[PDB]
Amino acid sequence: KKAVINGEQIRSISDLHQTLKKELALPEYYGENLDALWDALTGWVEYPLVLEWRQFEQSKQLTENGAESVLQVFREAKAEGADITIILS
Amino acid sequence: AQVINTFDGVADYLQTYHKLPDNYITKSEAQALGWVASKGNLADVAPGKSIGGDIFSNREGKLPGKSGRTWREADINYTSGFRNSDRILYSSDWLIYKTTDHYQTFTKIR
Repeated sequence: KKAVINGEQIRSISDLHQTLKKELALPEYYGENLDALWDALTGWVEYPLVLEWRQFEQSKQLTENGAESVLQVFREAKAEGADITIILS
Repeated sequence: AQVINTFDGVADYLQTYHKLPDNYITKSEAQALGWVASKGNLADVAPGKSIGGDIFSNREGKLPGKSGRTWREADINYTSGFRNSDRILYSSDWLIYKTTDHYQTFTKIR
């Protein structure tokens, strides 16, 4: 329903997927990768969903293009029809 | 009406008929029938059905890409309840891969 990401606390691409695993109540088998995220956002997660990504820039640093690629999946899922609200702060 | 949802049964079917078995429906269709993923009610609203056929964007690039080639995926071994971590991956030129660890790793089967 509601998911929060505290950017300043993300040290790796791993921290991010695991933070998402918890914040979105993903399946234990969650693949912790872009494809697994997409499949979870469109065949598992509950809606409506509100994702609040704080300190995005900071988290972008310690993850390379990872954060941006994760954000992209959320954006496409939304364009796909998923009721997702993204708050980039 | 005899469901085909195993890795080999589906692969054989994709290669022999170039389409998924009849027991498959896309996410949009399932939803059109009242499916709600978070409820894990697919079997309730669509008995004997499994999600399959949607375009697969191969976002990690682990599957072999090629201009003109589009990938699609389908659920394998699914019966009822919440979706598992098994998928079959097939290309427009009929290459077949599979994953059992939620898209972490893949194995070419055809």
